Amino acid sequence: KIRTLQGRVVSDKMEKSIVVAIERFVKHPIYGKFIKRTTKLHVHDENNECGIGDVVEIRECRPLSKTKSWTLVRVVEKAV
Amino acid sequence: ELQEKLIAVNRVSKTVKGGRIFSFTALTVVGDGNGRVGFGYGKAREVPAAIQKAMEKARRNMINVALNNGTLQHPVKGVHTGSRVFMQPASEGTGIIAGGAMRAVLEVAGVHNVLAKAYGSTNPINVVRATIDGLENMNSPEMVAAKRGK
Amino acid sequence: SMQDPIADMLTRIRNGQAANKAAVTMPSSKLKVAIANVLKEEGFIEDFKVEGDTKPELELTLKYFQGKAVVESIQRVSRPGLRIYKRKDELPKVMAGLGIAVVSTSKGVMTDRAARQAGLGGEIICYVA
Amino acid sequence: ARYLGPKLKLSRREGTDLFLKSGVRAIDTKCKIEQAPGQHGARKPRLSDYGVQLREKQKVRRIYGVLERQFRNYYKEAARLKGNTGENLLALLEGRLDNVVYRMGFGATRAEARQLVSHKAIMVNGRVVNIASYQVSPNDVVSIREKAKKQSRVKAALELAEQREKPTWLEVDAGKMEGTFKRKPERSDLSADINEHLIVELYSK
Amino acid sequence: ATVNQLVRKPRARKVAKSNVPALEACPQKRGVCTRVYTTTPKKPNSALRKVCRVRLTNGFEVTSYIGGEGHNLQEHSVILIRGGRVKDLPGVRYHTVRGALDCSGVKDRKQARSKYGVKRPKA
Amino acid sequence: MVTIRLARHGAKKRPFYQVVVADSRNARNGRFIERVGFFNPIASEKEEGTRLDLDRIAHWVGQGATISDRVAALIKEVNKAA
RNA sequence: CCCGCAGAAGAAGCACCGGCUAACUCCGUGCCAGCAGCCGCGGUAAUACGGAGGGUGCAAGCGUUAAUCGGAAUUACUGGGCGUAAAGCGCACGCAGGCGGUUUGUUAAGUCAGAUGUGAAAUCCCCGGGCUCAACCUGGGAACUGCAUCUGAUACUGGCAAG
RNA sequence: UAGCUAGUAGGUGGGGUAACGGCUCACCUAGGCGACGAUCCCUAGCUGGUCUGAGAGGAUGACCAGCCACACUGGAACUGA
Repeated sequence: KIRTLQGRVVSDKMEKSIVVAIERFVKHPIYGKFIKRTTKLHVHDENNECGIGDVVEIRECRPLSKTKSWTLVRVVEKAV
Repeated sequence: ELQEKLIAVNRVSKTVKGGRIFSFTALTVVGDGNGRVGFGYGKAREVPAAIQKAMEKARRNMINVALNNGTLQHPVKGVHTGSRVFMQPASEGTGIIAGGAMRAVLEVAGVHNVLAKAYGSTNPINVVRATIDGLENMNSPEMVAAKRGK
Repeated sequence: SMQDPIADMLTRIRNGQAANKAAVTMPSSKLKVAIANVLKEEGFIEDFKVEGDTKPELELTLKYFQGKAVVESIQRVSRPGLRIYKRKDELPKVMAGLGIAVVSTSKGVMTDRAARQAGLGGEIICYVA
Repeated sequence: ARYLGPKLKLSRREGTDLFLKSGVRAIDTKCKIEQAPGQHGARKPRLSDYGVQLREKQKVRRIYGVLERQFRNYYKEAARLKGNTGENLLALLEGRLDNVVYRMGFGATRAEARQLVSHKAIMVNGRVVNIASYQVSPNDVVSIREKAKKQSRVKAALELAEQREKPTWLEVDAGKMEGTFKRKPERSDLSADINEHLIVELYSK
Repeated sequence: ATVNQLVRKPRARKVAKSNVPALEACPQKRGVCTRVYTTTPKKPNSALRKVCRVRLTNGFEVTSYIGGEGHNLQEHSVILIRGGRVKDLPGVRYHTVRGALDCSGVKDRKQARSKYGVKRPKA
Repeated sequence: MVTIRLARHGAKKRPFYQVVVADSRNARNGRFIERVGFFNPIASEKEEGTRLDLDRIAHWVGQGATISDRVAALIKEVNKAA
């Protein structure tokens, strides 16, 4: 429980690991248009229990592999 | 009792068959310390008469300005034939921070404390007019309040 | 309009006033009417009335104190394509306070005189002047 | 620092009497006020909208003997204060010790005040000061040290002061020959024909 | 101009060439003054002027004008190139300093004496 | 080795010292942790020569901080005075 | 730092003067020597070159070159344009992208308010203070326009649902 | 510069370090990264700050301070908190 970065899983193929893509506004610093900047970030899912395209609630953990430092706490949407 | 200030002058020419006749222009600005401007522009053949004719056409077109207390009510912006002009009221004591053709119009209208700038071509003949455009488009707090509920 | 139903009403107001019309009509909204109250109570316009059920059309009854119009120049600021939001202190002043702005504050749409007294910034709908 | 000055071809250019010399010099009496500063005589001066603020900026600099570096420093620390920038310039030029020792009535011209100051003679708040730029704070009590109380000058130059006007922002007890810069000078009592709103545009380019 | 278009590629800066390429921020440069020209200016001018190829230190060979009230150089004297283009020759855009390195001053020259290598006749 | 040494900051011939809390390994005019009071060696009642904030020094000392040499005198010259 | 002893005794240059820009006269030169940031000067007076006198500006400095920003709204977010001045693809279709009518409900991501931490010190600003003044040093504040967390609002934007 | 990537992305186990981790080894999965600019090339220490600018911005990063990196060029490790 830090901020539990909601995201939409991109690719649940890879073993016990997923790719969650966070989406964010940010006002463009110099032009002022609210641009949409995605934040793709590897997530360790322990059972391959989430399918592509469902919003999950992920958390910071210690590094679990080279470039895999997030695990999810709970899923709040079904893939289809 | 009116103040009067010249702006510029020109060696305007003309090609006739035989020769090349020259003229002189003398745009002028006029007011008093109370927001009146008959900015003037008068042709002749030699400068003293152009200056006099511009004083004369000047002293006429007194299109009334709405001086606040020596400055502008609010940041007017003007334009006339490719010469944009920004004006903004400034603090007391701060002089006329204004360019060339605007220094004279601002001064003679009666203003003392404003800061200005011109952005298109800086041709005096049109800066003097864009400025005065802006200064007729003033809105005093008393007359904006007049045209609706104060 | 097809993508800016509010700059469209502002364009109605300051096209139908160069032509010097008494009243203008347009398809209403909730935000359009929320603006129209702030316009008509700062005296920028006489009075309005919305009417219609399938097509509730807003009609403002434009005002003018001479041949000149009371509304000098309204400016659409928060365009869809560049949304502009201000805080309670960086709220714009219009003609150094003589003219009115319209912002969407958390407690509704109002001027900036009142939303600066209320201590609550908003979303700059348009400059009214 | 002071550069030994242009003498009266100084005041001849500006027209008004810029006091490098004081005595019976007010009337011509070998001054030749505006006959010619030099090569050409009374040549008509076609000064541009620029020349007529250089003229007044160097009327002010050359009343007091300030220079471009000190005058621009005065400009900047007058323009960072609060209020009328021009009256701030004249205020912080009037509070200068070189000036005040003159306005006190001591000496006869601000070159004499600048020399008395530099020669330890004027001593303010009980401790000797020989910087001419010392901004005299209000309620100070300027004096003359014992060694220079009767030196040669202030006994007579003071008598060359009562016929002159009494500056009303400081009081002069000439009988005891110590003064008190009582309060801050204002524009109104600093009765000069100096237009500040030419200088301030000169510097605010 | 559309703010979206500016987002998708930034409003780019305007690049500007330096006027004096062989100096590259060095206010002066030494040279060899490898030989001397006297080529005439364009049509509007006359009075053929004194320019010299220089082998600067950094390998660039350029022409430099030898202005003054008279001339004193040679064909191997080392000179100090300065910058400050001349307006007549088709590209003599360096303007040798007078009286700093082994190039003498000017003769009997009293005014603007610092811009030339002569120094205080007793006076 | 947190220390409560002094850093020399004033101009030439006129040193001004901040009573700083910093570990030993840093150069005296390098990094530090907390700045608790200053010391102006000049005298003749120009101003207060020392203001020192004794409560944070007492905290740090009780936390394992070595109160240094000159500042040790600085402490009690305040307490002896007041 | 203070005090005594001298005597004005040891202490003034540099650029510039045709317009832009404060400040011109005389002579020599005669498209030559030369100048020049630009305009432009020099071919019989030339306030533009060289010299003198005079003035202007700055002053233990003052000029030139180099470099950066400004002026330049001349990359324009603030703050430009595209018929003819440079500039609308030869024309369509269209993925990604960008925008999105209207009412209600919901959320509270954008947004807004407040709060809590943090944003090193010095710099910058303000009221001071100490160096005979100032540069300089220095106390306290302000400021660091940010980030993160929390608690409210819910108009507008987004999501989800119903039209 | 439009494709790059095989210990390369992940998972089992060993092994390894003060410590997690392909950090290394065997094995299996066949992924990961890329138009929201990967890979490649050129230039460059980074910041508080500095100058300039009305300001947004621009240009910089000598001094002073925080972090980093190197110590004739290139490998390695010992000793030790």
